[PDB]
Amino acid sequence: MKQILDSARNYLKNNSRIKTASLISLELPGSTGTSTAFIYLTDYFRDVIYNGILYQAGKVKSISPHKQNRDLSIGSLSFTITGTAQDEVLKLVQNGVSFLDRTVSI
Amino acid sequence: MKQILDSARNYLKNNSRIKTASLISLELPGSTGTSTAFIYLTDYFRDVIYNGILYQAGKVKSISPHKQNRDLSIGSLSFTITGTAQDEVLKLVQNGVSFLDRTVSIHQAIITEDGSILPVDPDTNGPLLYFRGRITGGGIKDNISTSGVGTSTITWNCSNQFYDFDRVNGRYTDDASHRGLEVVAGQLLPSNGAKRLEYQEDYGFFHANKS
Amino acid sequence: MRLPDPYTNPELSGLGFESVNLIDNDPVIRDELPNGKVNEVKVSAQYWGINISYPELFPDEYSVLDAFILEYKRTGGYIDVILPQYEAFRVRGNTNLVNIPAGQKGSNITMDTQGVLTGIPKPGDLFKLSNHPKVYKITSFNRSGNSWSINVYPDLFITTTGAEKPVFNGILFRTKLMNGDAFGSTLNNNGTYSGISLNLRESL
Amino acid sequence: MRLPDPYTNPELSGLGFESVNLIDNDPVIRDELPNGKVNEVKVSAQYWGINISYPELFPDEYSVLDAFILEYKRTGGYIDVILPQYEAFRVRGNTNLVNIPAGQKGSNITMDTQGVLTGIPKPGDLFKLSNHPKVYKITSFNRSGNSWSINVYPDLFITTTGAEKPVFNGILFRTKLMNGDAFGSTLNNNGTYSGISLNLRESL
Amino acid sequence: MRLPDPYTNPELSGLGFESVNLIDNDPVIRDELPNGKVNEVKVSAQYWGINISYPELFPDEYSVLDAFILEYKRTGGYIDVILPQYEAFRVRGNTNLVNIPAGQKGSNITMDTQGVLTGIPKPGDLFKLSNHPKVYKITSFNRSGNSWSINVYPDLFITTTGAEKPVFNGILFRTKLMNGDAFGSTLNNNGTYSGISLNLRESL
Amino acid sequence: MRLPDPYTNPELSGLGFESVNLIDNDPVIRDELPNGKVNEVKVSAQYWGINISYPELFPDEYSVLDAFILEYKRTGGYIDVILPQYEAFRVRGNTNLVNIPAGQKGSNITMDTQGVLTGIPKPGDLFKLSNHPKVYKITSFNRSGNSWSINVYPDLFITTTGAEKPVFNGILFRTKLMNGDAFGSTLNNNGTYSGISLNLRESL
Amino acid sequence: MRLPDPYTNPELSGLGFESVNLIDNDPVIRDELPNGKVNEVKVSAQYWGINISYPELFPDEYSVLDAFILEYKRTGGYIDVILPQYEAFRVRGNTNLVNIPAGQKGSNITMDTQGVLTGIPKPGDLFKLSNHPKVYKITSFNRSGNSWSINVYPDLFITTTGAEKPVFNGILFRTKLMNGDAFGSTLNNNGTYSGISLNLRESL
Amino acid sequence: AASFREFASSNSGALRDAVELALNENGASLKTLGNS
Amino acid sequence: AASFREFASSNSGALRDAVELALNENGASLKTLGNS
Amino acid sequence: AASFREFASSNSGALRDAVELALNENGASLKTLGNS
Amino acid sequence: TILDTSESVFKNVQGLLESYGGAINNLSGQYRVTVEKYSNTPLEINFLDTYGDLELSDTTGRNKFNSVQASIVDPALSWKTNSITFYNSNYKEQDKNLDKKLQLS
Repeated sequence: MKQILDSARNYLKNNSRIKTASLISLELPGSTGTSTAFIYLTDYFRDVIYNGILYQAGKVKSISPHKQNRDLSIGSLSFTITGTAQDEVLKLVQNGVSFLDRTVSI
Repeated sequence: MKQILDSARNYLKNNSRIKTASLISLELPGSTGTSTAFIYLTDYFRDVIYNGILYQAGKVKSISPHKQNRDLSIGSLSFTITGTAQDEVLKLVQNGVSFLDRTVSIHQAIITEDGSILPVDPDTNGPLLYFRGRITGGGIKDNISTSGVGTSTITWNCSNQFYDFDRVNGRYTDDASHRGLEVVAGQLLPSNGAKRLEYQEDYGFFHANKS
Repeated sequence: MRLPDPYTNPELSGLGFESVNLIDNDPVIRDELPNGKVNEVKVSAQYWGINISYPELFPDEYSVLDAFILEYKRTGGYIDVILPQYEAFRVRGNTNLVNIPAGQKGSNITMDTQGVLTGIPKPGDLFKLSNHPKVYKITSFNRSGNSWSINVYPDLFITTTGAEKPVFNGILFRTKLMNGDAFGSTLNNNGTYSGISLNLRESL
Repeated sequence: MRLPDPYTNPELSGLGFESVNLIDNDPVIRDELPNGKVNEVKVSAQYWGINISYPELFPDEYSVLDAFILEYKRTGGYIDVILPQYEAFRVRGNTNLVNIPAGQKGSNITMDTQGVLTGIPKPGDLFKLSNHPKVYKITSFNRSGNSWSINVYPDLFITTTGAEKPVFNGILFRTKLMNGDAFGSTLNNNGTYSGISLNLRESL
Repeated sequence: MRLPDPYTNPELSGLGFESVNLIDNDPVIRDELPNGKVNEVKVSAQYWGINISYPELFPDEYSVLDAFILEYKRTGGYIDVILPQYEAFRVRGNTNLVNIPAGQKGSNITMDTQGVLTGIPKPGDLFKLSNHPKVYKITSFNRSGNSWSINVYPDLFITTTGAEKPVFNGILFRTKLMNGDAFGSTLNNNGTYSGISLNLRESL
Repeated sequence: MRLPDPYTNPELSGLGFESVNLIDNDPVIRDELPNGKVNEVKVSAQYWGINISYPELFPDEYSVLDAFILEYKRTGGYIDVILPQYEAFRVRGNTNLVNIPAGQKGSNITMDTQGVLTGIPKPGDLFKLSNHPKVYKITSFNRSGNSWSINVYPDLFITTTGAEKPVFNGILFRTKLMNGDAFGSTLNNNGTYSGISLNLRESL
Repeated sequence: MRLPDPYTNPELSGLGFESVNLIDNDPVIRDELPNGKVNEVKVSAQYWGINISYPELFPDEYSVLDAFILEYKRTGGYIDVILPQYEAFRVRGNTNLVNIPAGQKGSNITMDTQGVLTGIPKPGDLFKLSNHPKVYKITSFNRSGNSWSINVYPDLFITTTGAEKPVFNGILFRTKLMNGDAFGSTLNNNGTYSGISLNLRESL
Repeated sequence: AASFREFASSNSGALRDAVELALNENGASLKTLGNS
Repeated sequence: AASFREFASSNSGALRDAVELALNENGASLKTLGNS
Repeated sequence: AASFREFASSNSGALRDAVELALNENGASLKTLGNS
Repeated sequence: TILDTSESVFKNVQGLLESYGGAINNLSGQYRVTVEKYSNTPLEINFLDTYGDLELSDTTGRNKFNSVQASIVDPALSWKTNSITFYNSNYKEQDKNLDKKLQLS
């Protein structure tokens, strides 16, 4: 267990309608040099600022559940973004890209 | 083939509506001593007497089909009893229970219009057996909807004697295994683990490992 | 614990069933053979289902109904029901003087009426055993003087102990409310409740 | 927040209910045994459902209701409501002087009125305890001098602390709205809205 | 790029909406807990849907409609819509002199009206921010002299930069035609087109 | 082959359309973003659908239509059709003298009339290029002296070679039949066929 | 083995078909390409389906119908059908003097009429080859003196041996009763049978 | 078919359970693959 | 999902058949597990 | 059931995919059978 | 521990964890390790906190045992193998005398 701060426990215990934002920090694929850009996204219905970093809104569509158990596993996830955003398609389909490691945090 | 008595064959050939009762003889789980109770049940719509043993009615809900073929298999069954019968839940959920072996038998009875059981098996001149074996496990499922009816059910799972194809049951040359040693109060002793009581005497294999 | 009715409450005549539906349920498994035989196997009990409908209701008689139904829900008891179409007293006498021999089972009863009873049952009469809530229906009847016999449907749910007595009159079904888990009443601005109906299934 | 109504805004004469439908929801596990027995077990909370239909609305009163509902959505609070037909008084007095012994549990309440109360409740009246939002229905009442005994449905959610006070009048249900995700309104050519209706649920 | 209407084209009165339906869509995920709590979580935007229906149309006004709709399809722009029921000018003055402080966010706005405005908003008024196409709805309003505050639904889609100005009048929804992928008109031998209807969803 | 009609066989007076339904089909990928944006992308061809209903037919005219349709099936050709309501003339002249610059692309066409044409097309008129089967609709027109500019929907399937000629009158759609696998006709007792109808599709 | 009818049995006029439905079945597999082409592939035979309905029937004519249908079922033969709407004798002469050359195949027939025949076929006439039960339909016809040619739908199911002869008159469909596996007649207390209908599919 | 691919991939664990039931009935298991 | 678990466990043998069809097509079988 | 047998045998490849997904998640594959 | 580094890392880790019952997690994103424990202060929970769906399953037949042997490498045997084994009388009495041997290394 990780111990949450009890103010949150109380607020969640009381309030019946809750708002939640998922915030994605993502390393860009295909930096051919070791230096890489990052992009920041949210599924929330409008852009949101955190640590002064501004997270864009609207690209995300869904995020999978996430399962672990007492056995070792890869603990895989998926998440989906709209196929109409031309930039993201170009972000995949460049030939020179590699992303064998790129980091992600949610 | 087992040859049935031909009166039954004829009756079944004639009559278009048939009544059938399934009769379950069951060893109680969790007798901590070797002496065990039994319980007797039926799926039939009212209680029924056989060999003077009275079989209760209403707990049973269903019985699985039962398949065998030319290959060896565990020949497993399941059957289900209502999850609302508080006693049966308590019969599962006691902590001190074991049932690693408990026996079960399932007779199948044609019941005629006078409420007598028809003779079918010419050995016993009585009802057939549908199944016989040992308990292997069970489970409970409780579903509560937010609204409307939920359900509760108990399953028992049964199988033949091979229900653990991993079992190794040989003998091998080690004294503590042969005698059946266990540790008590700071020394070793022979105990029940010996495959027969006499073995506890037998200091055979005592030298084996170094030999 | 009778469902209130005009006989119990003639002032509240709206409680008279507008129409009633009696259903036999005889769960059976059946198949049709290519040689044109039919074969069927019986398991599980027969049971009587009943459906009831009511007209528009005024608030007083409605409150009497709710005061009953909620008492039933709180207590977890049973609902007793009368069924007027069978209310005929064609058999009478000292019913509790009759002797039923023990060990009768299956669908035929024989009785020593000891010459006590007067009148006779008819096919389609209701019939009940004094020590058990089940309701049976007469298929057929015969006399041999004081001895009677009756063949009865469904098959008997018990073996006779010899303490039973027949009951030809005032048979009430014992039932509970399978509809009851989502019960509720519309109230229209006429000041009158509407849309009430009941589905009942006997229970033993 | 209190739902607006002809008590709070008597000038909005259209704003009363054209019909209501107070439904009991009582989730159970039910099972049907082959011997014909029906078993029922009470698990999880009983909860009142309420369906309401309004008459046709003029735009002003509609806009008032619309703003109320949006303010509820924004706050995430609870909708409070009083049924008028139950609102009709029977008991009156200083309920603050009634004293309820602690530790009462199960569907029977007793209390000492000290003689302060006047009249008596009828079966089918509403009842509430001042410290908890649940509402109960009176299945029956018994007096003995100034002591009262009441049988209520459902059973009490909580043991009496001994600090409760009863409330027989002005009982408010606390509720949550099930339509809210797709609510929408049609302006009829004659200049009215129609079909405006709510499926409310209690929440505890 | 207004949808043509009698105010723009009084000669073509058939273009007056026969009836209009305004729907809130508030996508939400919800569950009911066995203890009778209700719990709900919000994600994704609220949006306004609108449905429009038209009567029989003559060829001229129809051609004007098609000449609009095909221009929209070719350009890929937006459809602007007026909504007559909210056309009231209860607030007026030099709107562009008002100061909104930056960094207001969430559902409450406060303004310095500088004493400029005259009149007041009402619950159910429409409200819009000058630099953003969204349409909000007033839940509530307060004064403290020149300072105003309003609580508004849905929640704000932007943080205030301090350049915004309020807009109380002439609010047009900006929308596009979700029905439009299979659009088409029946022509009857009366010489009149029929069966036209539009489903619109705001878009930003 | 040209569909028979009251222009080609004026004596078959019943053979005209009782109703038509010219539908636009415009396949798109649509996606709805949580920020409320709606995105649309145009991919694959736009194609005209046409539903036609005939009045009741006498047997002779029916047999003529039947033979035509079977001859179409046998050949595997295309069905050519002209809509009469668009057929009404506006422009006239020697279209062969119009000259279209090559390399025009996108939804705007310009041309030099040399002053030869008379009148001007209206919005909602049909338009076609002589070397390709597609038909377009005029969203708007602009004159400048003898040069014309036209905005058409859909966008051009092909770049202008510079050898096209425009065609404003007698425009024929080229189509294929979707019912053909199960077509069938009921002889009414009065001696007429009824419900005869066609779901045509353009094909390119 | 004709289906009995008024021409065979004018006394039993009720046997006149109330209305008849003739369906072409042309099983085909088809797709729509994103460039707006349509592509289709043909396999399996075309076949004619027919549906027949009858009015109320009196017992005599009904018995005549059953006496036919059961004879068909027992024998396993075929049902021959006439179709009155095509009963016109517009072509006549010594049909059995015509020469059809061998090796004609596909959908065009050419004949030497040797100047024998008088009159001409029309589009929509029925046509049949003397040695095969199929019924074809005339799409088109031409003359070159004694030589005739006809293009015919569906495509020919056989290669000509040179022994064939055309048959312009008295064409009967050969069919069997796909409905027949659950056939049966309601009898009403009027003493009249009702609800009869037949679904037929040609068979070769 | 494609819908069934999507569904099955979304519900993969239940299929593995059913396969293990059959193989256990005959007396075998996939875990041999895990070690192998 | 749970209904699909219940169904699949009730119909396990057909899944094993389908898997054996695929693996036989490539040239392999589960029986190697039986011996292994 | 029989319809489900027919369907599953007609769609066998997707089941094999789903099984490989589960086993890959734990870190195993049927290809060991291919070599074995 | 001795590790052959030619074994794939996943499998080496799995065997290492298995040696002491540990398990690892990346819920909450940080890599975490949680051994099994008897805890004096567990988190209390009641059925009514849940969504109310509950299932219990019990698999005694395969999984249960009443006697064991284990094998190890022992320097007192020159790093030959040693084979510890013992029975449990009480468990064998609670079972109906059916002997069933757990194998370990």
